[PDB]
Amino acid sequence: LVPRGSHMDGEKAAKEVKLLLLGAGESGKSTIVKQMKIIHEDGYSEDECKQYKVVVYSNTIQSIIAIIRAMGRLKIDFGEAARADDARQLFVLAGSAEEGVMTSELAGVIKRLWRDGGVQACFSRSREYQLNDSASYYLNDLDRISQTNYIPTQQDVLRTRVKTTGIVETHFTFKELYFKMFDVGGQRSERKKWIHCFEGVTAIIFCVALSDYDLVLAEDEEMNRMHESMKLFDSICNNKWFTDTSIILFLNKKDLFEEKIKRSPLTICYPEYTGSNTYEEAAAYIQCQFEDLNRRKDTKEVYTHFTCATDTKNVQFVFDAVTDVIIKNN
Amino acid sequence: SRVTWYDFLMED
Ligand SMILES: Nc1nc2c(ncn2[C@@H]2O[C@H](COP(=O)(O)OP(=O)(O)O)[C@@H](O)[C@H]2O)c(=O)[nH]1
Repeated sequence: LVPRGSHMDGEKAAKEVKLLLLGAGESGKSTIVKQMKIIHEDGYSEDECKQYKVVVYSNTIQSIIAIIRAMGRLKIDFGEAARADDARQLFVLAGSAEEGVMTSELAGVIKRLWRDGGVQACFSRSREYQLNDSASYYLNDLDRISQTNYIPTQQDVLRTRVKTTGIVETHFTFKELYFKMFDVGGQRSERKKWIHCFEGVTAIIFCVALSDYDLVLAEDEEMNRMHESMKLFDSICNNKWFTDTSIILFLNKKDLFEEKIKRSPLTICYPEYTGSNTYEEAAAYIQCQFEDLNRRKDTKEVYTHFTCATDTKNVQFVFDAVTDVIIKNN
Repeated sequence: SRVTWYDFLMED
């Protein structure tokens, strides 16, 4: 009889990293959670992907409906009058794919609408109704996603937009560190829950949608999205809870920002900006706008990264650097 | 009552 050894068996306890994802809606937080799942975890199994079929269809239909309604609000006519009929059917059949089944009729409606010239004229002005950034992804792949045998690919799942009700968490192991990553939205909660959420936080990743710089304001909004995010990041940087915390800034959606900066002047967001409307200088200006909100720059540093949260390779690289920083400060 | 995390942080 050989007495059994210790349960640990010579293994040390893993160091735990409490990481908080913060940022305004649509900044890329949940996309980063899903990227963590893809990179440092199992990925997504077919039983997991089949679950997102209904979500893919719902996001597609909601996006095309948002564009169609925007057309009515913006006084944009259809390129071909026939499309009106299609539009009507889209509202009749909007709930047809709740069973995960997109009928051929609905697919034809969406295809004929997405083809129209007026619908594309409205899509190009998407900034006037804050269209979500996954619309074109699904709509341009309509032929593929419409098939009956269709199962969402991993990139299809990254692009889904899901409503968050409770505690969105993911866990993984990276560089012998146990990461507890919590996605924190804008929901209202009890103060004790916030105290528990902000206690012992090792790192914060604050996500900022650069491409939100030119979006119109919704009614009763006191300021544009970029300035809302600047307000949030100010409160984050200069708070007592996070004096110990590593503050990381993900200037996300750089791929969309690069295409936008050509057509849309940064002055829409920052009227004082006198620089050029190029990717490099506008990006530097936004970076400095957020960084200068740090009112204790000597004692505390802000680690800034430009990211495309939907690009798994870029996210992997950036998170490797982020983890190096976390280790350095521990 | 219930409050967003931003308003919670700024309460101080
Ligand atoms: N082209 C592009 N789209 C992105 C990027 N990051 C997020 N998106 C999309 O923007 C939408 C909102 O992103 P999400 O992670 O859900 O923001 P959240 O509300 O903070 O969770 C989603 O459709 C994402 O797929 C990016 O870096 N580049």
